[PDB]
Amino acid sequence: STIGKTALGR
Amino acid sequence: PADFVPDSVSGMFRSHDFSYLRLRPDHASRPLWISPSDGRIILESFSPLAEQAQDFLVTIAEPISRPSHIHEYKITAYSLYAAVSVGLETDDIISVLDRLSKVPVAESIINFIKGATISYGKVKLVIKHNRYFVETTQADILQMLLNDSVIGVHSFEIANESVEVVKKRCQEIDYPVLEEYDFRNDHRNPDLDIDLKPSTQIRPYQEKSLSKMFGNGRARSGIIVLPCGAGKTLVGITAACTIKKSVIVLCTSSVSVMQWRQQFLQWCTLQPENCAVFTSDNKEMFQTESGLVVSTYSMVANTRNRSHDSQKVMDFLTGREWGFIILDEVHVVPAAMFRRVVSTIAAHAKLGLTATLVREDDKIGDLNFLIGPKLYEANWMELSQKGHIANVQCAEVWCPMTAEFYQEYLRETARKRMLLYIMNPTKFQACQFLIQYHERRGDKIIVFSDNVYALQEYALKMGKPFIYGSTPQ
Amino acid sequence: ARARKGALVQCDPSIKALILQIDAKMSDIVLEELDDTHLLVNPSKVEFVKHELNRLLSKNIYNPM
Amino acid sequence: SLKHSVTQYLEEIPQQVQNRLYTSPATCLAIYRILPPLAKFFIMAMVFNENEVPLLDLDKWVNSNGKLQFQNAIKSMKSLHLLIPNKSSGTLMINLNPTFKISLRNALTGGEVQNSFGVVVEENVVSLDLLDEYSANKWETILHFMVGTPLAKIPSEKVLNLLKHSKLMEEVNSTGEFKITNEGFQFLLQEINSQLWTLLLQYLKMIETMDLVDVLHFIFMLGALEVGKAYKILSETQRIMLQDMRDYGLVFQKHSIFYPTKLALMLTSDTIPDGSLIVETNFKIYSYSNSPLQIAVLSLFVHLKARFVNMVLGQITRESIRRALTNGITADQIIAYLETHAHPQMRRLAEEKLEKKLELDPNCKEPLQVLPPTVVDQIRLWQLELDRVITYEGSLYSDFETSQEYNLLSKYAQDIGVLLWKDDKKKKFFISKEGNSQVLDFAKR
Ligand SMILES: Nc1ncnc2c1ncn2[C@@H]1O[C@H](COP(=O)(O)OP(=O)(O)O)[C@@H](O)[C@H]1O
Repeated sequence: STIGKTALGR
Repeated sequence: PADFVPDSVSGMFRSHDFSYLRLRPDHASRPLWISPSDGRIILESFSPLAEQAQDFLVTIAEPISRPSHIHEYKITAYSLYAAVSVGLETDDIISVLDRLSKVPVAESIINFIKGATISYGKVKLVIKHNRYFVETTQADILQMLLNDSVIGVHSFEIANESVEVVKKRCQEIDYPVLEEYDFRNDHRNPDLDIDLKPSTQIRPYQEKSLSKMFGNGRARSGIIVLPCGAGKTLVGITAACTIKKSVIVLCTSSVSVMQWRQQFLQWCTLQPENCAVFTSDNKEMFQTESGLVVSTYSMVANTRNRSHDSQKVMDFLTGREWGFIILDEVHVVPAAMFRRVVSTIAAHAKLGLTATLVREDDKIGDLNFLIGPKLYEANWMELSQKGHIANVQCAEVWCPMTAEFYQEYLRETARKRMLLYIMNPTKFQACQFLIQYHERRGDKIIVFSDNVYALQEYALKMGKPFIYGSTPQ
Repeated sequence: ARARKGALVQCDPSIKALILQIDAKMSDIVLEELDDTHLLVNPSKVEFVKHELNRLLSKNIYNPM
Repeated sequence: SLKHSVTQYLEEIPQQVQNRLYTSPATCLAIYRILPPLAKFFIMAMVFNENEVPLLDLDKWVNSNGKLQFQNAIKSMKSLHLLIPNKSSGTLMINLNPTFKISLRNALTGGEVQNSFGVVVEENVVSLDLLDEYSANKWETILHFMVGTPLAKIPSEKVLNLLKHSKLMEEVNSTGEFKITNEGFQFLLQEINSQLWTLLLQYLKMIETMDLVDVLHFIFMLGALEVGKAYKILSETQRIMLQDMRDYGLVFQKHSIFYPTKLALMLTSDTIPDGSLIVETNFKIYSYSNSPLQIAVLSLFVHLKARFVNMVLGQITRESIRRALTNGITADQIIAYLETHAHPQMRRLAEEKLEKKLELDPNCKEPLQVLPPTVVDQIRLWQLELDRVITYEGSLYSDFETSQEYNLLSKYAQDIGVLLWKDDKKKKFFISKEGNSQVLDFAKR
C-alpha cells in the first residue's frame, strides 16, 4: 500500500 | 413487540432496532436474518444450509450486495411477482423461511407477502394469425376488468401497439400477464431443425439458469443477467435450439452481429442457407421456411426512413408472425421509442440478455411490463474464485493537477474545465511510464477514451493508433 | 524590526490557487503572499475560511445519501 | 502494560513513603507479584535468610544467556529501594528492607498480621445473583457515560470529577457537553484489568492530603480478598475511601458489612468470542456482538443503520470516520480494534490469503492483513484529507539590512528549532509564535 509516497509526476 | 424494555442505545436506531424478538434454539444452524421493515436479508455463507438458501434467496429476493462472507439480498414487490410465477406459493415460502430463519416471521412481513402473492394467474396473452388476443380462462374477471376505465375461456382482440399500455395497466391491477409458449404443442409456426453439436459445453451456472427457466416444462418469457463474457451467446443459442422456432435477434452493433452469427454457426449445427444477417451492408433473408434473422435496434425501430430493400425486409418482418425474440443488451429497450418495437413486432416469446439491469432514469422498472421479470443472476467473485472468470486488481490513480493548469481550472467555465483536467501532463507522463513497464511485462493493453480529441492527441503523441466513430470497419 | 500578527497557511499550489480566488473575491482574506506554498491570513477569518473551504470542496466529493 | 504501569507509579513514590507502605503484609504480597520473575526469585531467596549476600553471588546464579535479564531485575529492584545496597569492607553488600522482610515472613508463615487481610463474618451472599449483577451494571453505567450513550442513572459526582480532572473525558462548560479523547479510546481498547487500573491510578494521583500509604493498603487488601464471602468492617480514611470505591462497582454495601466483587479479584491478576466482527469490501461491518458497550463504541466510527439480537450491522462513511478522527482517535487504534475483534471467518480467510501469498512467493514473508487493504488505505486517506491544510501561528521577518544579519537570525532560529520557512533570495523567513520572543531577544542582543 503506497500511500505515504510522494505523488507521481515529472 | 409487547412488554419489551428498550435498551439505552435504542435511540440511535430510528425504528430499526430488531431486539424486540427472540432467537430460536437452533440459531447455530439457521443461517438467515430477515429485516421486518426494509426487507433486507442477511445470509451467512459460512454456515450449514447456506447453499440451500443461496438459490432460494436469489429467487425470491433481489441481491443488494454479496461480498465474500455475508450476503445481502432484499425482498421487493417485483421479486415476489417473479417468484410467485414459478410454482411458488406463500405457504411454501413461509415454510422454508421459518425452517431456515433464526427468528420468526413477523405479521407485517406475512401481510406484505400475502398481499402480493395472491394476485397472479388469471390472464394469458396469446397470438393467432398476427392478431393479439387477451385470452382469459375465467369469465368473472370481466365484471371488473371490462368495467375498469382503461381495459376496454373467452378471448378478445387487442391492438398490437397498445400492448405496452395494457401490460402496465395489468401491473397496476391485481392480475399481471404471463407469456408462456408451449412449443411442444405449437405446430402452426414452422419448425427449424438446428441442434447443438457435440463440441458444445454448458457451464454449471448456465445449466442452473436453464433449470430455473424450464423447471415446469413450459417456456416462459423474461430476462437473463450474466456477467459480461459468461456465455450469453451460448445461452441464447441453447434457448433457440431447444425451442426450435423462428427467431429474431436484436443486437446494438454490427461487429457484435457478425460475431453473433459466427458463434451461432460455430456452436450449433445451423446450416448457412437457413441463416440471414440483416445489416446495412447486406439485407438478404433466408428463403427457407424457418430461419433466424439477426438485426439491430436501429434496423427494427426505425419507421420514417427505409430503403427499398429494407422496406421489403420490414414488410416481411411485420407480415410474418415471429416465434421468438432475443434482445441483446436489453437495457436500451425502455428508451423513448425502442420500447415501441416490443408492441409493434409480433412474437409469442421475449427473452432479454443483459449483464446489468440498471439504467440512469426510472424507466428500468418499466421493463417489468415491457418484457417481464428477471430470471437469474450470477455472482462475480464466486466465479472468479471458481476459475470461471478472471481476477482483477482494480486500481485508481490520483494524478495531481499542476498549478499552471489548475489556475485556469479555477477561472474556466464548466465546459472547458472538462478538457482541462483530462489533458493534464501528469496523466501523459504516468501513461508513458506504465506503458513502458507493462510492455516490458508483456501485457496486452487497451486504453479507453470517450473524448475523441483527447484520444487523437494521445495517439499522435505516443505514435499509437486510435479508433473511434469515424474509423471504418 | 517590525512584527505583524497573523495566521500562516502552508499548503500546495492547488490550495493556494483556491485561496487566491477566495481572496480576490474578498481581499481581507489573505493579508499577504509569502511564497507559492505560504500565505499570511487574518486570524479572524481562519475559522470562517476553514468551514467555507470545506463547503466548497464538498462539491468535488460524492457523498451518497 | 498492567505491571509496567503499576510499577511505574510505585517507582515514582518517595522512599520515605515506600518504607511506610511496606508495613502491612497485604501490600507486600501484591507488590511482590508485580516484579519480574528473576527479581521475585532473588526476593524469595533473600526473604528467608537473615544475612547479607554480596551482589556477585547473585550474579553467579544467572547464566550467561540471562545476563541481560539480570540487569533489568536488579535495576527494577533498586528503583523501588526494595534492596538497600551497603558498601563496606570493599564489597558492595546487598540487603533486603527489614520491613519488607518481616511483612513477607509474617504473610508466608502465618505470623501476626494485625488483621491486614480482614476478618470473616461467615454470612455469605449469592455472588452470581447480586454481586455479579451489581458490579456488571455499575461498570456498564460508568462505561456508557464514558462512551457518551444516553443513560438514566448518571455516575456520581466523585467519579465524574475524577474523569474531568483527568485527561480522560475532556469536558467544556461553554460547549456544555462531554466528549471522548484519544486516551479515552485507548482506555476503552484496554482490557478490563487495565481499565480498572487506569481509573484507580488516576484516583491515586488525584487524592491530596487520606494517606497515600493507606490508599494502597486498601487497594491491595481488596485484591487479596476473595469474592463471595463477607468481611466485617478499618482506617478512618479507609471508611470514606470504601464508600468512594463503592461508586466504582468494586465493593458492595447493603446500605455495616462490605463484600468484594468479581472486579476485586480481577484487580490482582488476569482472570465464538463476543465482539468478533466481519468487515466487507463494501465498507460494511457485521459484528456478532450483543452488548450496549460494544454497540456504543462501534457507533464512534460506524454509521449504524440497524441491529439484531445476535449482531449489529453498520456502514463505514466519511462522516462517521471524520467524527471519530475529530474525537482524536487514530486510524491505527481503529484498525487495532478491528483486528483484535476480527471474526474467525475473516481470520481463516486471511490465513489462507497469507498461505497463498507465501506459496506463490515464499522468499518474502508478507505481513498478515486480516482485513482488505482497501479499507486501511481509505481510512488513512481520509486522515490525510483532514491533515491536508497545515497552518502555524507566528510572525514574518523581512526588510533585513544585511544578508549576514538575515543569515545569523535564521540560523539561530534553526538552531533553537523554531524556524519553519526561509528564502535567501528574498532574505525572508518565518518562525513559530513560541520562538518569536526568543528570536526577538536574540535580535536585540
Ligand atoms: N460454456 C462455455 N464453454 C466454452 N466457452 C464459453 C462458455 N461460456 C462462455 N464461453 C466463452 O466466453 C466468451 C464470451 O462469450 P459471449 O457469448 O461473447 O459472452 P457475452 O455475450 O456474455 O459477452 C467466448 O470466448 C465464449 O466461447
